[PDB]
Amino acid sequence: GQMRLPSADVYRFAEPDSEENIIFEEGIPIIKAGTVIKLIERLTYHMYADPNFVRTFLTTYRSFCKPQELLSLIIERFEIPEPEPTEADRIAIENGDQPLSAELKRFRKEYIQPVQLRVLNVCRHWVEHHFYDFERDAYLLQRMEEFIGTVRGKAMKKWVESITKIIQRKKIANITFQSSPPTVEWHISRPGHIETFDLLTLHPIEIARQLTLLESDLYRAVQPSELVGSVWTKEDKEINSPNLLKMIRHTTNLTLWFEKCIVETENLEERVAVVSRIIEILQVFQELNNFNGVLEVVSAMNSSPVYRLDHTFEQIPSRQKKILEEAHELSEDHYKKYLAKLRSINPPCVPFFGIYLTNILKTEEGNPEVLKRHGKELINFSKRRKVAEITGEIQQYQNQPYCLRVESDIKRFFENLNPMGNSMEKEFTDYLFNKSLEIEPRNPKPLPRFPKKYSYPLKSPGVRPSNPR
Amino acid sequence: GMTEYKLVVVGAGGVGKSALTIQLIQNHFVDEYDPTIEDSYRKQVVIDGETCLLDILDTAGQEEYSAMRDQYMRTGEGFLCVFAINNTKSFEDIHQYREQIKRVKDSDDVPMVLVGNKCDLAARTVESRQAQDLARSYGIPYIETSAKTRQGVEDAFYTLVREIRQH
Amino acid sequence: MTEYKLVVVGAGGVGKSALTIQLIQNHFVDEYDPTIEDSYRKQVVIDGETCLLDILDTAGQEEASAMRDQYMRTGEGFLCVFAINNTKSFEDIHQYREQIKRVKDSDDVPMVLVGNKCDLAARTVESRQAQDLARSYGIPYIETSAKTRQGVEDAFYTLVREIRQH
Ligand SMILES: Nc1nc2c(ncn2[C@@H]2O[C@H](COP(=O)(O)OP(=O)(O)NP(=O)(O)O)[C@@H](O)[C@H]2O)c(=O)[nH]1
Ligand SMILES: CCCNS(=O)(=O)c1ccc(F)cc1C
Ligand SMILES: [Mg+2]
Ligand code: NA
Repeated sequence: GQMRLPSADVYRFAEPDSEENIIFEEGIPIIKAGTVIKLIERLTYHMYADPNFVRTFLTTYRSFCKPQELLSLIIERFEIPEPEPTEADRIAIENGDQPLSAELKRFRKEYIQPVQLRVLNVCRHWVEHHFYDFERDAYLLQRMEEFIGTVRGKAMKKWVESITKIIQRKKIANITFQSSPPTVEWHISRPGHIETFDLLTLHPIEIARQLTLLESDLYRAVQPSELVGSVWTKEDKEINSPNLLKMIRHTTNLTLWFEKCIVETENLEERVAVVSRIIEILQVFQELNNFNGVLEVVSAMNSSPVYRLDHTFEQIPSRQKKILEEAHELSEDHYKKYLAKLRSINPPCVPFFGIYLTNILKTEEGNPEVLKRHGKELINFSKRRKVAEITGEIQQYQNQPYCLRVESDIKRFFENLNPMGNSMEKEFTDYLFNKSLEIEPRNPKPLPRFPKKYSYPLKSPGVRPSNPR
Repeated sequence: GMTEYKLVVVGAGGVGKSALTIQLIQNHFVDEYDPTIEDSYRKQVVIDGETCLLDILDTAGQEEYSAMRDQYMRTGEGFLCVFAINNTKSFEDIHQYREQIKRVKDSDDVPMVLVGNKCDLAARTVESRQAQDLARSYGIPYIETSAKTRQGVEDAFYTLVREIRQH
Repeated sequence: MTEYKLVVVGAGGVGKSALTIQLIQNHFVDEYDPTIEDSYRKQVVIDGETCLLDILDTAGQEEASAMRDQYMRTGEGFLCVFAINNTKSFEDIHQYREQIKRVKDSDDVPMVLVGNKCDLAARTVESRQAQDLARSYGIPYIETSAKTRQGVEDAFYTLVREIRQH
């Protein structure tokens, strides 16, 4: 038979499942909704582990339970009463013999030890992967340290001592590869000559590599805490989502820089060389699976100032138009081909973050926080699972590092890019559009001629890499 | 076969804009949504007895990708310009959204409607007369919608389709 | 994208977590933090086919030994890890092999035998003894180092191939 349980009067997590406290989806069960008590019971269930659920729960629980209350509930979960001696044990003791204690031993082995270990696994995951709760609430950290540091008994000792050390390390807080990174490539600008760095003087291969390292680092820095609760859209977004916003602002600045490079090149022949060079950079982004970079270029080419430059695109080689067209097709039909491509490539990659943001926001806006059943309000956990499916996908692409060497000066050049200067956004984007109208006027105004601005060769070195010994 | 209309939702973030398309496309009568689902943004409807397909682009949450707005907007034949009735700044943003749409579509007469969205019970700060006056100055319809009761939602989208049909 | 459920099993301290984190993050973990149960995901192209690996990293400490049936039921293939400088961990392999066979009620479960810590000179389990055991199970034997990455992709992706051909 099943093990008997403590009375639900002394231990709340022994209440029977019912539709008034838990609802399952239609081989472990998947929870649609439940009370917080039932969610914590299943988070730490004696019959099976559920590591996905642990991640889902710890990522999303703050929408229905405060951190201080979660800690109280898992401590309550941990403190399981042991059953009293059975009739057979009583009779043995009355005869001066040692009881077999079969039911007690089974309950320790099959209920207490698994539940307690799974409570500790929640604590371990909480500290290792969601430590921001403790950074933001020092008293919560004190309570966790005290709880872990006062767990007695030898069955849990190895993990209690380990978790104590992990906490202490987190309070005061290296890559190896299958090959060597390729040699850094140089074009007109030579190493150390940062004052000459520009779109056409750096090597297009190395522009794409260093932007990919930068954009990969920005992608990898975004934590789920910046996403759950749609906090990057709310009034405190600069406080709650700073790494996400830094990432988006880099993408916006690079797109605007591409546009500025194009429309401030007034000579038609020179501007063709600029657009051609940016499409070459896009080709290397594609080779590197840097989809953020691909869409940075596509967004620039389809901006109002650039899209209308028919005389420029007329002179772009057909093969390059085809590259740009196939990159643009990734975004068509609600990113259908992008999504399929992302799911097919071999990482490392840099995903485009915007689709994740829209899907998290719409999942949170389009589903209710609670389900009402039998007069009770149950936490709608299916909604939180959907959000954590998205944050899990984000995290899966944050693991793989690029095997590319940083060039500190090129990195600094792109970190410090500031195409808008001190101008406000409307002022600047109107400037870009007025430049577009200047360099290629609306029909029937004639096309003017403009002097060259570049004193160095415009011929691209191409985007196939070189390899000296 | 049937006509497909590509509609684009534009407006300030952080103030409930996404509720408009969610409430339209939703199982009207079950409050649930999975936006990752292929064609969670396509809906076959009958407007004035003529069946058509609505394809709605709502990039809610991507407002900080400001340099992508042109490309997103160019996909659209008609536009819902949405502000929140309790956020005056989102109402003041409408002028620049309209100017940007006109530039991207290269037309002074782009099908569009102005939508004032009630996203919560916080106090209204944009009176309907203010919004009606703005819409009249632009020559476009004004529709008010509730983010919770679905009121006005069908009217907003159907009015925009009529603007496209009568362009 | 086909999904594969891989489970890493073996005695405490043999390097199950270090192997998994090296595969997932290209990082070697120096600390010895005993695992309760961790799970990782990795999209990777293997033999030209994209798949999604779900990797369950399990507890080797004996205090968790009563909690294994639940993860052995879910797994589709098992990395059976010992350390080549730890003869007791090699002797523990057959206990994992037999439990997996019992739980899955099958003589034909995808498995790979992994001798980890091959960067260390002071070996106590000879390759021949481990290879003999692997042959008796009908499975490949791959020596690995979570520290240097030697053999790591080979071990995990060989297991994927055995699930694919199962
Ligand atoms: N030299 C060397 N040390 C290794 C290697 N793999 C793991 N180690 C070291 O061995 C120790 C235990 O590693 P760990 O991955 O935690 O082992 P585990 O099998 O996951 N332990 P558990 O079963 O308790 O979770 C750590 O100090 C780790 O750095 C390896 O290939 N070489
Ligand atoms: C009608 C969509 C065009 N967008 S595109 O594919 O990026 C492209 C393609 C070729 C070209 F010469 C210019 C552009 C801007
Ligand atoms: Mg481990
Ligand atoms: Na206001």
